[PDB]
Amino acid sequence: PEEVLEHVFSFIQLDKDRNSVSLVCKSWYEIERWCRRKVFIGNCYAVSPATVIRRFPKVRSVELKGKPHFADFNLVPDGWGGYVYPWIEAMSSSYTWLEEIRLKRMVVTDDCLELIAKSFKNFKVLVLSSCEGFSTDGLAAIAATCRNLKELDLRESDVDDVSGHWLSHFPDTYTSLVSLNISCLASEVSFSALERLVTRCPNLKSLKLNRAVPLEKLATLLQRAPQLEELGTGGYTAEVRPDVYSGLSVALSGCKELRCLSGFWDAVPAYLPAVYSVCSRLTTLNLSYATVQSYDLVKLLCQCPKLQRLWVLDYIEDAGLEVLASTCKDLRELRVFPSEPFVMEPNVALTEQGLVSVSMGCPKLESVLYFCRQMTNAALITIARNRPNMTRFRLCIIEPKAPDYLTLEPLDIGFGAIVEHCKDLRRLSLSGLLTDKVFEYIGTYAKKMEMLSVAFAGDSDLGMHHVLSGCDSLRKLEIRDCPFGDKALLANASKLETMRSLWMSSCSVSFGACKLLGQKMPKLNVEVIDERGAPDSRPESCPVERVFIYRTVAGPRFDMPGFVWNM
Amino acid sequence: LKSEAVALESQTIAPLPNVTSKILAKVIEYLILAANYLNIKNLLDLTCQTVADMIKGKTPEEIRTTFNIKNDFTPEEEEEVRRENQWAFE
Ligand SMILES: O=P(O)(O)O[C@H]1[C@H](OP(=O)(O)O)[C@@H](OP(=O)(O)O)[C@H](OP(=O)(O)O)[C@@H](OP(=O)(O)O)[C@H]1OP(=O)(O)O
Repeated sequence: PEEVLEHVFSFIQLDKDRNSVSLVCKSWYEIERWCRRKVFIGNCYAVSPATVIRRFPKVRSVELKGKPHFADFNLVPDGWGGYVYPWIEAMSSSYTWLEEIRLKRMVVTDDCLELIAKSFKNFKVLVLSSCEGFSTDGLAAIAATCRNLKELDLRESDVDDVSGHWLSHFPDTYTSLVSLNISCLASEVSFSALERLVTRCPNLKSLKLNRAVPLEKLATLLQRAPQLEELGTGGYTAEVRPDVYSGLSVALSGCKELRCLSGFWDAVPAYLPAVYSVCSRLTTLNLSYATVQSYDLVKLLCQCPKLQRLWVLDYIEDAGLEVLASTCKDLRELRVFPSEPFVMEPNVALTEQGLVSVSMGCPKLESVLYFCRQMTNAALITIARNRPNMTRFRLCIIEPKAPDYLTLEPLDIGFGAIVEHCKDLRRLSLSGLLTDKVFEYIGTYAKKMEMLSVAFAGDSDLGMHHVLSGCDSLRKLEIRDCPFGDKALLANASKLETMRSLWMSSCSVSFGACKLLGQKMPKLNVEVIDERGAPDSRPESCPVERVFIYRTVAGPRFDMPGFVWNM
Repeated sequence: LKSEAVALESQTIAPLPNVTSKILAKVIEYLILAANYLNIKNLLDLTCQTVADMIKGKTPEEIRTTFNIKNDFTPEEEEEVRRENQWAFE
């Protein structure tokens, strides 16, 4: 009976499993759609709001993603798109019971936030990840009105910081906060309102402060929330005083469930030790903002045996990474960011050896993002052989086209070893000197790769061809500054219907190829993004600044600015 | 019961035309159809989860194989749905 099938489905919540059940027969299709609780829309222009709402009438959680990843490198001009308002407007009428909206790289305005606050009485979760377009006034509308709000998470968003007064709009009757991430906000929130908020929210488990909360006020907040599981500090600087340090130490030690620490802006080495009571059970440490030196980092890391995720500046150095490799046997993810990315000569002793050390020492290491100035094929081969379980490998050599510094060869064979030996590698970002041969290796071996990012690499269209011809699992390809043009794109046009998207900027793709691709593939949006005026004002052979291609069931979008043309 | 605390698990019970003696025996000892008919929440959950585990990670074809459902989608219809599923909802 229908009621049993719906109950069987209640235990099936994976998107892919949902889609699979929807295709077994027409009856399962109907029962499935009427009880689907969440939708994940990885490209907001792949489908229209109306299509979503009419298929899945009883959705309570929506996740939407807008601009592609290279937006992070400012390669998507302002005004390109990713407007969420059309989605909020459509849902406002139909999804009365909506509880969660999670957005990434979307343009979200105060009008959006006001309409959310007003339309969705049961609204509980707002995650704005790398979004832009709104201000603390929109935030004030959410705080004033969303009586049931549990999560307000603004991670990496660009907010118009009009005033910190917004937070004082949460009323005295509001007690339901579970997660608050305001780390992106420059404006100072009322500290008294913040302390009152934390005090009255007994289920608060994640509190990620902004920089404007000074270190001398931190212990105060921690005393009010001893149940915290995640803490992002505010500022981490003060005059060095025994009373301040002792108050901080005690407050942190009273947080027995703390597992994740971040923030640390302007961190003073004298005050880092106050977190040591936490260290023993910490599983995530984000020291990205702390410009503290290797030895101080090492003293902290020495006593984090349970660490699973570390983000750290290259100040860790090869010596700090050797320590990490012996101490943190459960490490799963390491990200090492550049302290001085605009200086060509090394300012720290961080090289390929640091990454080699961690590859040898941490048997569960499977996700790497590593910025460095030098690399060898030998090191990459050692890494691949040591870690055949690697699933995400992103290596960012600061100098474009830097060869192996010992042999002066391209890094083709080293990355070749990565894709050959790491059979479940799903994400790869390439850098260093690379020829078409690395792409041949990728095509042959990277059969599980879903996301590939390429910059300043390859020799000819043959490189891009090997990737489109060979990479069976490819979902996202993004390319900048490579000698790839018309031939591989057009020869592999049908492959594009199997991918979320393809991005190519500062490559050799002609306007004429984009026009022809658009003609051939009507179910693709082929968007030429060019700030030099109408492309038909230059010869058809002239390369476009950018092209962004994506499959869609919605057809050409209605919100293109003047510098975007759909073919 | 014809096919106290044990009986009262069933909200229907709280003379059973729709349950067989063999299946009733199992219900007491503690199927999906009986658990639903007798409105016994926990037996429903156990049995419905077990069924869900027969579906998870399987293709549409494997599903109607383990069950015994025929594909009533026209090829046009099946392509339109699969396309929407993959392009929009994955
Ligand atoms: O499955 P996708 O839609 O391709 O999303 C991926 C995935 O993030 P999600 O948790 O939203 O699935 C990545 O997680 P990883 O496995 O690489 O760690 C994330 O990477 P980060 O961990 O760095 O967040 C990456 O985001 P990004 O491309 O910004 O690095 C993002 O891809 P999207 O760009 O499509 O969101």
